[PDB]
Amino acid sequence: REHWATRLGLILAMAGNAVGLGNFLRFPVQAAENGGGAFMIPYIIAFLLVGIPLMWIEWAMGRYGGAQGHGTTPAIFYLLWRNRFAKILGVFGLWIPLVVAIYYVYIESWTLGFAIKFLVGLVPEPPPTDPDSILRPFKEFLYSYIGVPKGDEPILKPSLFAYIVFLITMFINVSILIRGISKGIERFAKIAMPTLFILAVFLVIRVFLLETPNGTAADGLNFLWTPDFEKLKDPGVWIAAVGQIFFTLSLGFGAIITYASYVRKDQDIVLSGLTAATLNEKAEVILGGSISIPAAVAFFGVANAVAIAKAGAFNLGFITLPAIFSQTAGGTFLGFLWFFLLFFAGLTSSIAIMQPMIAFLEDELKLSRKHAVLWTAAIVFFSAHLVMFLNKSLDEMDFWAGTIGVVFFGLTELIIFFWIFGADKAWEEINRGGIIKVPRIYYYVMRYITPAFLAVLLVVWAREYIPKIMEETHWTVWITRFYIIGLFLFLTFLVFLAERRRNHESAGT
Amino acid sequence: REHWATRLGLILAMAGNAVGLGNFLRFPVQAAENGGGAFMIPYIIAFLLVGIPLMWIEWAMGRYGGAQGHGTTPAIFYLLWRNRFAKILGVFGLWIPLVVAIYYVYIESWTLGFAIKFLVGLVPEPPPTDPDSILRPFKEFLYSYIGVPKGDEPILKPSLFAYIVFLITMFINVSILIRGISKGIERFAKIAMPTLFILAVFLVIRVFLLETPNGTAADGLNFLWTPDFEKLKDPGVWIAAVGQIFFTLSLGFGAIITYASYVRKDQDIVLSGLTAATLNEKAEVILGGSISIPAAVAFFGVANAVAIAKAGAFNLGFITLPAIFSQTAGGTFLGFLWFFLLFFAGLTSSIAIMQPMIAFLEDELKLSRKHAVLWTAAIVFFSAHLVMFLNKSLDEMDFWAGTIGVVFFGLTELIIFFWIFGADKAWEEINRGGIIKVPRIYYYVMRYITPAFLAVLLVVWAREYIPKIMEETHWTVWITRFYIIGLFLFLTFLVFLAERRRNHESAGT
Ligand SMILES: CCCCCCCCO[C@@H]1O[C@H](CO)[C@@H](O)[C@H](O)[C@H]1O
Ligand SMILES: CCCCCCCCO[C@@H]1O[C@H](CO)[C@@H](O)[C@H](O)[C@H]1O
Ligand SMILES: CCCCCCCCO[C@@H]1O[C@H](CO)[C@@H](O)[C@H](O)[C@H]1O
Ligand SMILES: CCCCCCCCO[C@@H]1O[C@H](CO)[C@@H](O)[C@H](O)[C@H]1O
Ligand SMILES: CCCCCCCCO[C@@H]1O[C@H](CO)[C@@H](O)[C@H](O)[C@H]1O
Ligand SMILES: CCCCCCCCO[C@@H]1O[C@H](CO)[C@@H](O)[C@H](O)[C@H]1O
Ligand SMILES: CCCCCCCCO[C@@H]1O[C@H](CO)[C@@H](O)[C@H](O)[C@H]1O
Ligand SMILES: CCCCCCCCO[C@@H]1O[C@H](CO)[C@@H](O)[C@H](O)[C@H]1O
Ligand SMILES: CCCCCCCCO[C@@H]1O[C@H](CO)[C@@H](O)[C@H](O)[C@H]1O
Ligand SMILES: CCCCCCCCO[C@@H]1O[C@H](CO)[C@@H](O)[C@H](O)[C@H]1O
Ligand SMILES: CCCCCCCCO[C@@H]1O[C@H](CO)[C@@H](O)[C@H](O)[C@H]1O
Ligand SMILES: CCCCCCCCO[C@@H]1O[C@H](CO)[C@@H](O)[C@H](O)[C@H]1O
Ligand code: NA
Ligand code: NA
Ligand code: NA
Ligand code: NA
Repeated sequence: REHWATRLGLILAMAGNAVGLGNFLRFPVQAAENGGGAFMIPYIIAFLLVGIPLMWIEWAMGRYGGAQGHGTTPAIFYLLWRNRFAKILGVFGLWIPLVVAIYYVYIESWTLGFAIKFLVGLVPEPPPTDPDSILRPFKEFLYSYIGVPKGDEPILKPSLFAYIVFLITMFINVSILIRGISKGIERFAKIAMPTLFILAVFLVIRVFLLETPNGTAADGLNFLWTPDFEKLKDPGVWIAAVGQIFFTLSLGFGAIITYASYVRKDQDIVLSGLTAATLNEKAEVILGGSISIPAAVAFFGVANAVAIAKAGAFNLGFITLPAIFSQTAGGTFLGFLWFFLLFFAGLTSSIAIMQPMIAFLEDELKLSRKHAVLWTAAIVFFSAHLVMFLNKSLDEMDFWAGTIGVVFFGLTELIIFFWIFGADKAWEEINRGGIIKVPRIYYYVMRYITPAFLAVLLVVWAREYIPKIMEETHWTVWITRFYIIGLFLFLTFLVFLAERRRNHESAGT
Repeated sequence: REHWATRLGLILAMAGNAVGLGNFLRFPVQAAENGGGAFMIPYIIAFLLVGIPLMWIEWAMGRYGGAQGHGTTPAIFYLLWRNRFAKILGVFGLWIPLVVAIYYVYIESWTLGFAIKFLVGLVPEPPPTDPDSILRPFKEFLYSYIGVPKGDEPILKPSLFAYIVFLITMFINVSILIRGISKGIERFAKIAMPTLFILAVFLVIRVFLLETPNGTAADGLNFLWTPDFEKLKDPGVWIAAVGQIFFTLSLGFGAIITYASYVRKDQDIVLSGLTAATLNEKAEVILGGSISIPAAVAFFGVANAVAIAKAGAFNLGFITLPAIFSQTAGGTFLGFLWFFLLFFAGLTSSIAIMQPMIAFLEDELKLSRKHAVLWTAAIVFFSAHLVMFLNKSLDEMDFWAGTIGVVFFGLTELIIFFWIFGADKAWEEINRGGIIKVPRIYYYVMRYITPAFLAVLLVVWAREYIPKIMEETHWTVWITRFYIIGLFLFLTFLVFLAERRRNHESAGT
C-alpha cells in the first residue's frame, strides 16, 4: 500500500485537504450572516467539542483500516462492526465526497477562469462613486460566466470559456491524482501550501491598508472579534457554527479517513492530526477572516457588508472583493492574486475529496491507479453537467451532502468507532504510537459529549429548519435529488460487487 | 448454461417476446396515421427485406454466443470482432432494452391498473349521443390515473393507485424472471400465449358485430387493407413502417439475441425463427389490426378515426376503445378483457427486454440469478420514476432507444456479423442445424440489400426529420437525455469491470 513519504508532507497534504474554499469563501459569509463576533463563540466551542475529537477519530479509523489494506468507510465500518448494515452506512463515505466534488470542482474552475481573465486584464471597467455603478459590472461579469437565468426557466448557460476552464481544471486534478499519494498529492502539497500561505498573508496586508469615508479594515476585525452573548441562545447560530466546523475541517467527508489510511501503522496521528486541524483554523480565522470582511466593511461599513454577505454565497468573493480591488492601483492584479489563492486552496481540497472514490476502486475492486483515477474523473465530469446547467442544483447538492450529510456521517462514525467497536479499544487505537497522548478529558467528550451535542443539533435541525425548506422549493430540486439518490444506489451496487469479488477470490485461495 | 426445455416452449417464449403492446397499441396508430392501406405495402416489404433476415441473424448470433457462455452483445460482438470498439458498440445491446424497459413496464402497469378498475366496475359513467360527453369521462379517467399536467409545469402526478400497481407489476415480472428460462419464462409463455390468442380472437369477434349510423367494422378493415400507391413515394411512410417492424419483432433490442443464447448449439433456428416472426405478424395484422381501428371507424367513421389516432399514442387504446365499449351491453367487462389482453401481451414482452441485463450480470459479472434479477429490477424501478413524474420523458426514451436506437443497432449487428465476421461464415452459422435452409436469395439480401436499405433510411431520417425535432423541444428533454446518457456510461463501466474480472480470473488459471 502507498504511504506518505515524510511527516511534513503528510501534514501539508492533510492541511491542504482542510484549507480550501471553505476558509476563504464559506467562513466569511457564515460569520458575517451570524453577527460576526456572535458566531465566533459557538465556533470556538464547536472546534473544541467536535472538530478536534472527530479529527482524531477519523485519523485513527483511517490508519486502522489502511493497515489492513482498506481506506474507505464501506470496508472500514465493516472491520469495526461486522454487520451488513455497516457496509451500507459506509456508502455515505463515498457518496458524500463524490457529491461534494461534483459541485466543488466546478466552483474551483471558476476561480481558475477568473484568475486567467484578471491576469490578462479581460475584466469589467467600472465608471470612475455610485456603489451600484461599480458593483454592477462585476455582477454582470460573474453572471455571464456561469450563465445566470435571464428569463423564468431555471436553466443556466455557462460561457464557452467557463466550460473549457472546467475541463482544464479536471485535467489538472487528474494530473496530480494519477501520480498517487507520495509523488502526486504529497509533492504538490509541499509546493501549494507555502504558496497559499504567502499569497494569503500578502492579501491580508493589502486589505489592512484600506481606508474610506465609510471605515477601515480595523472596523472589520472588531466586528468579527467582538462577542455578542445575547446570540448564544439562538440555535441557528450553533447550527451554522457546527456546520462550518465540519465543512472546513473536511470532517464527515470520508476524506480525512482515506488520507490517514496511507499513514504507517505505527506512525503518530495525535500530534499530526492536531497540527493539521490547528493549521486550518489559523488559515480560516486569521487569513480567511481578515480578507473579505475587513475589505467589505472598510468600503461599505458593517451594515452594508452584512447585507452583501446575506445576498448570496458567492457575492462577496466573486463580485464584491474584486469590485473593491478595482478601486485601487494595481487592483486588477490583486484580483488575480485573490483568485489564484482560491484556486490553489480549492485544488488541494478537490484532490482530497476525490481520493476516497479512487481508493475504493483500487482497494475493493482492484483497479489500477490509472483506471481508478480516470473513471472517478469521468463520473465527476459527467455529473457536473447537472450543476453547470440546472439553476440551484449546486445548492441542493451542497445541502444534502455538504451540510446535512457530513453532520449525520460524523455522528455515525463516532457511534461505530466509540460505541460499537468499543470506547476503550478506540481510545487505545487513537493513542497508539502517539508522540503525545490525547488529554484524558477528551475520552469523556468523545464518548458522551460529542455524540449528544450532534444528536441534539440534528434533532433541532430536522424539526425547526428543514420542514420549511423541504416543502417550499421549486419542483426542479427533485431532478437533483433523483440523480444523487441514483448515485447512492450506484455506489451501493459497487460495494455489492466488491463483496462478491472478495468471496470468489477467497474461495479460490 | 440454461436451455429451453421444449421446442414449443422456445417458440412460444420467442413469440411472447415479440407479441406485445407494439401489436395492439403501436401498430393501429402507426397504420392509421399513415393512410392505413398506404402503410401496409411498405410494411410488408420491410418485413421481407428487414424483419425476416435480421430475425435469423439475431437468432444465429445468440445461439453462437450461448455456446460459449455469452448471451449479450458486449461479449458476442467481441467474439465476432476482436476489437475494443466491438465491446463498446455492444453496450447498446444492454442500454436499448434497459431504456425501453424503463417506460415499457410502466405502460404495462397501466393496463393492469385499468384491468383491475374495469373488472370491479370503478369506471366513468358516460351520459346516456354527444361524442365528447362520452369520450371526456374516459379521457379524464386516464389523465387522473397518470396525472397529466393541469398547469404549465411539465410535471406528472400519478395517482396512488397507479404507483402501487407499478410496484405490483414489477413484482410480477420479478416472480417470473427469478425462476429462470425454463421454469420461469418458458413455463409462463405456455400459459400466456394461448390465453392471449383466445382473448384477442374473442375481441375481434365482438368488434366485428359493431354497426352504427357512421359505419361498420367492415369499413375499418377496408381502410386498412386498401392500397394507396401514391404514398409509396413518401419517405415518412417508409420510416414509419420500418420503425414498426423493428419494434414489433423486438429487433435491435438485444432481446432476441439473449433468448436465442439459450438455444442448444445444434438446435434449429431457421424454422423456429421464421415461425416466431410469422406468429407475431399474424397477431399484429390480423388481431391487432382488427380490434382498435375497426371499432373506431365503425363508431366515428374513417376521417374521425384517423384524427383520433393522430391525437396521441394512447388515445385509441386507453380512451377511445373503452369509451366505445361502454356503449354496449357488457361493455365494462369487454374493457376488462381488452386491458387484461394488453397486460399479458406486455408482460411476456417486458420479461424478454429485462433478460439481457440479467444475462449480462450472470454471464459476465457472475452474479447468481437471484441477485441479477433483483438488481435489474431495482435499476428499472428507480429509473422509472423519471417516466412517472416528468412529462414527455417517456416520449424521449421511446425516441432514442425505441425508435432510432433499434434501427441503428440493427444495422450495426448486421455489419459486424455479415461483413466483419464474414458473410460466408455467418451464412454457414445461420443454416447450421436448420430443419430447413434459408432461401439462397436471402444471402444477397442480408449482405447487400438490408444494410443498404437501412443506411439510406437512417440518412434520410437524420437530415430531414430530426433536425426539426432536435431543436424545437422543451428544455426538460435534456433531463432525460442526461439520465440515459448516464445509464450508457454506467453500463460501459460494468463492461470494463467484466473484462478486468476475466483477466484476473484467467491469470489465476
Ligand atoms: C461527454 C458528456 C457531454 C454532455 C453534453 C455537454 C454539452 C455541452 O455543450 C456545450 O456547452 C457549453 C457551455 O454552455 C457551450 O459554450 C458549447 O457551445 C456547447 O457545445
Ligand atoms: C486557458 C484556456 C483558454 C481558452 C479560451 C477559450 C476562448 C473561447 O473562445 C471564444 O468564445 C466566445 C464565446 O463563444 C466567442 O465569442 C469568441 O469569439 C471565441 O474566441
Ligand atoms: C466551498 C464552496 C462553498 C459554496 C457554498 C454553496 C452554498 C449553497 O449555495 C448557496 O446557498 C445560499 C442559501 O441557500 C444562497 O443564498 C446562495 O445564493 C447560494 O449560492
Ligand atoms: C444536465 C446536463 C444538461 C446538458 C445539456 C447541454 C445542452 C447543450 O448546451 C446548449 O446547446 C443549445 C444549442 O446549441 C444552446 O442554444 C444553449 O444555449 C446551450 O446551453
Ligand atoms: C472541553 C475540552 C477541553 C480540552 C482542553 C484540555 C486541556 C488539557 O488539560 C490537561 O490534560 C492533561 C492530560 O490529561 C492533564 O494531566 C492536565 O492536568 C490537564 O490540565
Ligand atoms: C424529473 C422531474 C421530477 C419532478 C417531480 C416533481 C414532484 C412534485 O413536486 C412538487 O411540485 C409542486 C409544484 O411545482 C411544488 O410546489 C412542491 O414544492 C414540489 O415538492
Ligand atoms: C425507492 C425510490 C423512492 C423514490 C421516491 C418516490 C416518491 C414517490 O412518492 C409517492 O408518489 C405517489 C404517486 O404520485 C403518491 O401517490 C404517494 O403519496 C407518494 O408518497
Ligand atoms: C390490487 C392492489 C390495489 C391497491 C389499491 C390501492 C388504493 C389506494 O388507496 C386509496 O387512494 C386514494 C388516493 O390517494 C384515496 O383517496 C383513497 O381513500 C384510498 O383508499
Ligand atoms: C409499446 C408502447 C408504445 C408506446 C408508444 C410511445 C410513443 C412515444 O410517446 C408518444 O409520442 C407521440 C409523438 O411524439 C405523441 O403524439 C404521443 O402523445 C406520445 O404518447
Ligand atoms: C424523477 C423522480 C422524481 C420523484 C419525485 C417524487 C416526489 C414525491 O411526490 C410528490 O410529493 C409531494 C408532497 O407530498 C406532493 O405534493 C406531490 O403531488 C407528489 O407528486
Ligand atoms: C426479397 C425476398 C424474397 C424472399 C422469397 C423467397 C422465396 C424462396 O424462393 C425459392 O427458394 C429456393 C431455395 O433457394 C429455390 O430453390 C426456389 O427455386 C425459389 O423459388
Ligand atoms: C437538468 C436540466 C438541464 C437543462 C439544460 C438546458 C440547456 C438549454 O436547452 C435549450 O433551452 C432553450 C430554452 O428553453 C430551448 O428553446 C432549446 O430548444 C433547448 O435545447
Ligand atoms: Na477548511
Ligand atoms: Na485545499
Ligand atoms: Na410485436
Ligand atoms: Na409479449
